[PDB]
Amino acid sequence: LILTRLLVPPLCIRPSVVSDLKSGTNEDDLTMKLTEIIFLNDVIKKHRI
Amino acid sequence: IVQDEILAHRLGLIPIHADPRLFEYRNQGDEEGTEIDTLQFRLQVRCTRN
Amino acid sequence: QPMIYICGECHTENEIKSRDPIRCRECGYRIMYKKRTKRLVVFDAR
Amino acid sequence: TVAVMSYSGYDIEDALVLNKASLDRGFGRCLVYKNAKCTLKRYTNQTFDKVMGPMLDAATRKPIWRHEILDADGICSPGEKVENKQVLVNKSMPTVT
Amino acid sequence: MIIPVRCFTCGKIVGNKWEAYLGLLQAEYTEGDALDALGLKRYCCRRMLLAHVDLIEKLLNYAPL
Amino acid sequence: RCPDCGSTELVEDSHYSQSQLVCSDCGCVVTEGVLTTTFSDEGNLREVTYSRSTG
Amino acid sequence: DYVTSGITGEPLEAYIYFGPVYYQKLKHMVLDKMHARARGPRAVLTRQP
Ligand SMILES: [Zn+2]
Ligand SMILES: [Zn+2]
Ligand SMILES: [Zn+2]
Repeated sequence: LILTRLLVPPLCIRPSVVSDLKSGTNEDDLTMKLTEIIFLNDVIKKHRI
Repeated sequence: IVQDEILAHRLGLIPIHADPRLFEYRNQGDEEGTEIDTLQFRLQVRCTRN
Repeated sequence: QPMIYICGECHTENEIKSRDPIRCRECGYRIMYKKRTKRLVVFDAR
Repeated sequence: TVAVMSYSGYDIEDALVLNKASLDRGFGRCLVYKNAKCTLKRYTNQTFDKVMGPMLDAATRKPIWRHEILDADGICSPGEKVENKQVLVNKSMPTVT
Repeated sequence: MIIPVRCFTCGKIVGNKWEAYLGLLQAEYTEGDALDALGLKRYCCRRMLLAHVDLIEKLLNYAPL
Repeated sequence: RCPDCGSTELVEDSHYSQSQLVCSDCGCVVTEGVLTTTFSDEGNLREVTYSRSTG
Repeated sequence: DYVTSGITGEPLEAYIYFGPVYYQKLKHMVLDKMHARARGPRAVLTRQP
């Protein structure tokens, strides 16, 4: 029940829509939150060091 | 200002004095037409101020 | 090649090159149409 | 000129038959007009959307079928007929901006 | 817009009779007697001539010219 | 290219609302079907720019 | 009015009601409403039309 690891799901669930009309890719909020989680873990490591 | 389709339809509705007994049905295709199967009417009108 | 057009309300025969600001000679209009095609077009009486 | 009667049983529920001659003679003839509009922008970079001319086929020295209706400037000319999938504006965008 | 060439029901030539019709209404003539003068026995031709609206002139007033 | 004949004359043509690649020489299809974003989804998803992404 | 059938050429038993009436055509036409769907495209997230 206590979660200490996170299963990131396959790229099938998370779309990456490269908007050809612009220089960008529409991305799921889940991928952004995964990026934020990785950043948080790394900055926690940095602050511990 | 009259659209081309309406103009063509109105031109089609116009009767002709040609005797139909002297001609034959145009065959399938042959859109050029021959002497027997078709006639031609050329209409050119230009509107200018007096 | 002369690429020609027609203006908004005086119908002046305005050949303009590309990138030119849209102006009517003998006027100052800035709305402008294209002339009709020269190619033959077949219509059906139906 | 409507006639109130039953005919051919093809007018069961609110259906109503027409006269083929009347339709041929322009009765009920209608026209549908649709607009097609495109924009050519100049971006923050000093570059702009540009329209190429018709794609002249090398084999025939003539525009390809998909580009048949386009004029020299790359824009379809009024008066010509248009079929499905054919191009009306040969618009091209700068990929950088 | 413009007067149709043929009557919808019968198909009699009615396009040519329109112009002179306005001439008849140009004078004192009423509608019914004008239609009688033009020779429209059945009422479909009379309907087509009577109910027509000459929008073509109003549109031509907006034509480029 | 054509897997069998090797002809590189693959052309894109629009079918009855289907995007596919077919070889003009042997009429054999090399790739069919395309995946595009729907408006109901394009309205919800948010676009990202390179600057905010890199920080 | 007394009306003869076009098909049979015989007079109709019952009198028919002729008259000019105002018909207005509607925007809803079959040419725009007809639709057929082959395999066609699918959506990235849920693979449905
Ligand atoms: Zn002008
Ligand atoms: Zn009539
Ligand atoms: Zn092949």
